Amino acid sequence: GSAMGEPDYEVDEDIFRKKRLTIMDLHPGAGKTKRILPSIVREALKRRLRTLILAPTRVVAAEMEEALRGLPIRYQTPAVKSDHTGREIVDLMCHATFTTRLLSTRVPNYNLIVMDEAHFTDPCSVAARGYISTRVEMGEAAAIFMTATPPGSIDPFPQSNSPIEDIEREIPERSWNTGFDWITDYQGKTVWFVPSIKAGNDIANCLRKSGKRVIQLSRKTFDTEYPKTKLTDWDFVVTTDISEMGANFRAGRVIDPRRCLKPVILTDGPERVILAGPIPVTPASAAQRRGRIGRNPAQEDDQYVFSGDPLKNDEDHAHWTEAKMLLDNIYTPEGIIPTLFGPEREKTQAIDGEFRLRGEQRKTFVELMRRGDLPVWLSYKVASAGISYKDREWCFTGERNNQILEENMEVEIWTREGEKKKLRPKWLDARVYADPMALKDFKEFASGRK
RNA sequence: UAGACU
Repeated sequence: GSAMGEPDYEVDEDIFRKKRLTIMDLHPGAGKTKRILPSIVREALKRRLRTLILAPTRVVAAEMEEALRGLPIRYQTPAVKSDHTGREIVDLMCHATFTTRLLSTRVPNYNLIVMDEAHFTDPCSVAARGYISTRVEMGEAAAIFMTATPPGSIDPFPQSNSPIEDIEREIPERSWNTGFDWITDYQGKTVWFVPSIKAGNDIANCLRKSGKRVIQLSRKTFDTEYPKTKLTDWDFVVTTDISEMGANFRAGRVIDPRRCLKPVILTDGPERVILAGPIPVTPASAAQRRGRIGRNPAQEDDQYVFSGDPLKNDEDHAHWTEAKMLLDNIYTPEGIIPTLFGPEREKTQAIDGEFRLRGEQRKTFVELMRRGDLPVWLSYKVASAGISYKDREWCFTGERNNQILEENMEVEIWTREGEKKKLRPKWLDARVYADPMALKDFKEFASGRK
């Protein structure tokens, strides 16, 4: 047994057996990260097991470090810097980090793999679960999957440590002069989920000129701003869903529009990726966002203010295909190509081994993602055409309609050899051109400068 | 979009 604070002294030996996948479905706030994880790790070390701990985001990574402080753990994430004598037997990294490692060889032969937030719909995370479950099935490892919302979750309002008041109200997606007093009149601390940084900035600036102390959180502001949510006093946290999971704010209210943009592979005509939306989030995401509050048993009157219903069907989301794209090029030390984790199979109808790439194309694929910063789909389309990483011709030889326009003007690229060409890529992926910043990156790619 | 890494 254990008290609420400390981790349990007793750990089930069942979970360490090779060929065993433990699924830990426990409601948000049940101490899964802060209690259960240290228990496993402690028992991992005494058992002397080569151990992998996986966190979806730097936010979760950081909440893990607090709970594991003082244990001989190797942190391979910019979120945590700590002293390490390279003889550790426990590694901790992010889901996407592990996957890209798998694609780039040779990875420690882990006896034990702990995947926290094992519902994460990120194509790399899905791909990781395929590898992990395949390692378990070969009797090469034991694994634990931890998540409050395991695949098949439908309940947007799970149980909490404290009563939650669920309120449906219209929520502004931009600035507002009037009409939304309840936002600013509320005396406590608010966590507000936003689908984008630009939207986040608009709302943040809006709240500031109302006298409110606002910290903005996103992939770009994490390092300097996250510690501020912990040790400092503030009124609002405006956040992208970098904070969707694991985050521990001392908050009283979540504001959740439950909307976001979604990459979708279109197969009506020539195949391409658009950014569909804004569309409702899945029940799992909503439950995670609501799960940020009602965590404190001492504090009984927390609130979750939301707009609209979730949408479970995300089968048109590109991540199911992209995961298969990644997984089809991941191999086990024995030579087996992994199969998707059970509950996530047949999310799209892809042939067995349809995305396998041979020799040099695989190299290029990986390089297009890691060096090129290109989405999985685009990276795959280019690589599988037999184009090498540095050959940017495909950025200019697309059909007439693939002409990229910015500010209603045809985008011109000045190449590394002084040539002027129109940005007209053979494959369209709205992720490299929709946001102005993303387009600049892609302009640099087309230039020959990435 | 969002995340992850160098």
